[PDB]
Amino acid sequence: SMIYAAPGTPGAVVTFKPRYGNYIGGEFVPPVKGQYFTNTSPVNGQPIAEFPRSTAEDIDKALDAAHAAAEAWGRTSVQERSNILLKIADRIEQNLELLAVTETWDNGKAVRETLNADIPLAADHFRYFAGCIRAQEGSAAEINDSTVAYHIHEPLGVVGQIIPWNFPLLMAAWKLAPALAAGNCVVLKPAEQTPLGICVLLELIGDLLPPGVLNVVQGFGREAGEALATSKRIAKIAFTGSTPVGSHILKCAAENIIPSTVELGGKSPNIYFEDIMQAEPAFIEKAAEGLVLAFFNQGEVCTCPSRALVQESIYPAFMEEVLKKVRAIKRGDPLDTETMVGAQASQQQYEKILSYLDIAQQEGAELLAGGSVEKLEGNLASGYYIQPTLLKGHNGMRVFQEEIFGPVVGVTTFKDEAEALAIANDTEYGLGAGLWTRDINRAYRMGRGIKAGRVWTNCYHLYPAHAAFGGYKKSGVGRETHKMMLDHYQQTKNLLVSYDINPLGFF
Amino acid sequence: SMIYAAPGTPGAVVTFKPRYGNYIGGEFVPPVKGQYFTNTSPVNGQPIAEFPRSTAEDIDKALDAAHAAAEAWGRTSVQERSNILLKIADRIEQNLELLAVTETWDNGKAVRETLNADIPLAADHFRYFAGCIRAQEGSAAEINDSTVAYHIHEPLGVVGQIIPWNFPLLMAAWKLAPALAAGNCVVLKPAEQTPLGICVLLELIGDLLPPGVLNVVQGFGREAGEALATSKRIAKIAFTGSTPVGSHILKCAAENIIPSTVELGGKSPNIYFEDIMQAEPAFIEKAAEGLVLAFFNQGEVCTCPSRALVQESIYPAFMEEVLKKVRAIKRGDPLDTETMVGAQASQQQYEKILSYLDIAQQEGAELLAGGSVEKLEGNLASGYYIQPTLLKGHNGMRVFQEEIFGPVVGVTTFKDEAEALAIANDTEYGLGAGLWTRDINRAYRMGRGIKAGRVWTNCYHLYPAHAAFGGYKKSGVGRETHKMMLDHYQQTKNLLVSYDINPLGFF
Repeated sequence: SMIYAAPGTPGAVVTFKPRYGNYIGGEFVPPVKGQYFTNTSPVNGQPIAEFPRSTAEDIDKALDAAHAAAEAWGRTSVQERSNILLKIADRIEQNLELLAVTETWDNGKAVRETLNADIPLAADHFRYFAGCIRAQEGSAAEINDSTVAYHIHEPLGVVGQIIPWNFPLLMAAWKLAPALAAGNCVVLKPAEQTPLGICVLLELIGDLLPPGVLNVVQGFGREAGEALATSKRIAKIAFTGSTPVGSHILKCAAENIIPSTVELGGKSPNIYFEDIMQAEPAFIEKAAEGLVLAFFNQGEVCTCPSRALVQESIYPAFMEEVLKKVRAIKRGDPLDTETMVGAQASQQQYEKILSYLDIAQQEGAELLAGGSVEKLEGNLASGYYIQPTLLKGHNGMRVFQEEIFGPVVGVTTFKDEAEALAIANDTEYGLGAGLWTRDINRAYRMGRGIKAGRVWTNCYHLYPAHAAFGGYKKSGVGRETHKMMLDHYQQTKNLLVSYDINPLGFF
Repeated sequence: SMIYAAPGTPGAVVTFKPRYGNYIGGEFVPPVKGQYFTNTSPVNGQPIAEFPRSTAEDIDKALDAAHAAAEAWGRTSVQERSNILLKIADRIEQNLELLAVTETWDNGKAVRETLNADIPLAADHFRYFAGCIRAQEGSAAEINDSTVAYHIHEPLGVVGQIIPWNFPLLMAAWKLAPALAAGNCVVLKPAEQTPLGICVLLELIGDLLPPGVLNVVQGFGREAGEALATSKRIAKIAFTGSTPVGSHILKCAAENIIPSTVELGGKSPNIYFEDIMQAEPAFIEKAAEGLVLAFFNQGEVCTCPSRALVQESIYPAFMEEVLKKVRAIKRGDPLDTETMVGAQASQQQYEKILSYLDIAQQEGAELLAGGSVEKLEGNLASGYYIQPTLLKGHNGMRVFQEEIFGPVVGVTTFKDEAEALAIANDTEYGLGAGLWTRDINRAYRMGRGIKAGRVWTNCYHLYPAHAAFGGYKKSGVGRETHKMMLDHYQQTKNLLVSYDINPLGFF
């Protein structure tokens, strides 16, 4: 351990400003209408700072800033843009404790996740895409002796990006790094629940970017987010969040015939076949861990393994390993590295999950662990903490069908491979899934039989760069965290060149 | 010279059936409601045959067939699917004369276009995509010693495709070849203006595919096309046609969160710099051809170069070579190989273009050639023929801005390169462009300066496989005629496999 002092107290690593503006054209400026909202820490509900309640007039200032710099930025050489993303990565590493403490206070999640996952993965994402842009190549092929097709990657120009609250800085990196590597200017709209981290990041890296290349407008999704999603001045929209707003985003994109990438929600089935109980005892632990991992980021993960599928024959013996670890979760101060499960992100998310616990009970869901509030002492009492919940039921329940987006896992049993496949795909989502078995053939079949974008095999919650992350079905369109991302933030210009100086006989 | 006899006459290569059904589950079937519309030849206005006026009940029957065959088809090995497409291509070559005459009779375009471009290019698309599926590879990268990322291309399953009338069979190949190569079953809705070609193609090639793999539903866009475009049972929609309907496809696709690709319309600028007048006499002539090439397929091409941009200094001398060819256009029987410009596709198309000529005169657009009907003798009088029109005006006119989709070219002058590029990009479209210059550096600048998906340089109207074809701006989303499409007809399955046992210390 290490127990970081609360921000702005003696020994604190960071003290936040009382008021933050938007970042437009290389500067922090007030909103046009001078309107502000108050943000609060979910760790304890105490005030943090105010941030602009920006209106459509602020989007257009950033769009003016982005467009002015678009021509020069898209022209900056591959080497130079890459080096800039390398400089951003270093800046992220150098301030690991400051960034993680800011994220944890803003988001509420345990600090040990921000130190070991969010911030290091964020730095690497800039490292990864700076690297991939040096290797990217267009194509040149001979159609014949006198006809050559050339394909040249070109940036789209100005792109709108809206990121959610459950990984504010890491979701920013998921989108800023490839779009910037591709030579685009960005208008970025952070979640009104978690605006603080991006501001602190911009204070650290702003000088590394040309003016107007990265503009960040704070505000609300139905104000700033709406003005951004319908902007006729963006060449592409990108959105991560809840399915109803995504469906709308794709409609906003449809009206203007612009590319769109949307990553939405999921109901991830975590599948444990019977042979795992016959593996080494250490493997058994990793699998039981892989189920408790559903409480990672307090279950506020779009690929949260919120559906546990365990084969009947091993269910009695396996859950006994799972429950040993569920009871071992240390709760408490999120700035305490020992705390394994932090606060829910907001009061709205906290209340939404509590309504879902009650809904589980009316459908006969048997409570196996948790199921209510966790009343932590001290300043924590005003925070938003819920107990890790393990529920046993059947896939046809509402709690097995709808994304809760909290530390709640449904458990059910299955008989054979075919039914395991049937329960896994009997969802409208298809973002993630877990699969635990040692039969090489079973691992492959289920791996391809499941209709999910990612199948973690004998692990869970690994989000490395260089692995495509995206949804089937209603889970979304497009892939992230992989070099294929670059094709989403660029268009292919085909130069079809004839070197013959005579006509083709049509005249 | 050679004059193919009209279908059903002595010596004709083809005699059409009086009534055709849909093709579903390996059979030709009537519509459920037994309702038919009459198809007529645009060469002469005379009836051809009756075709199903299919309703949503016909859309859903074919979707029932596609899903039944979806699992077995998607599992067929790369080798087997490839070989099947090679046999389809051969079947098209073996019947080159028969199908091309069908195209000409159904669509109206000159036979020499169906013989020398459309039909061979369709055959090559199947040869091309059979080839690209043999080369396709997923990815395999080690994230570390015990973490390996796999990406596996997987077919989307059942896909809807809707094609227009201006290249009935060739647009069929543009969509059928990659989707079938990718392992999808297809429900295809052809333009009710040109239903005949698909049927004749299916009578020749249907047997090569398992029942329910290729299903074609004939009907009207707002009836059958609507039922298909809004189907909950397709994993992707694919559509080529008019821009307002494209946005709607993108709306309906948004409703169900499915990937979408749309080719839309264009107003393609053909730019002629002054140095061409200093090249060899053969180059000059090829350039004059490239402007007259706008009358290819009667100007009924989404990338038709209907906007000619000529540098002021050479305008008088260049246009006289261009005018030399415009006057030399042979007209007559579309089945006459010597006939260079055929009939418009429909009566609505014939009158829609005439409405734009009326508008052109009232806007001060100066007539340099054509401008009225093409009054052909014999039975051709009941056909739909319009004169090749060269108009002089300025880019701000309506005829220079809006898609006419006919044998109409606007001609304008410019002073310098900067003005040439500015006029080139003063359009809402971005499908195609032409560029004529011998300065290697000027060719590159404008080549990347134009905001169109394709810039033909010192050529025009080459549509080879292995060259990306797709739109900027309101011209569309996605690319065609290139192997990069396969990712539009497949989904990436990421298997993230850990080979380390024991737990990772979390939870």
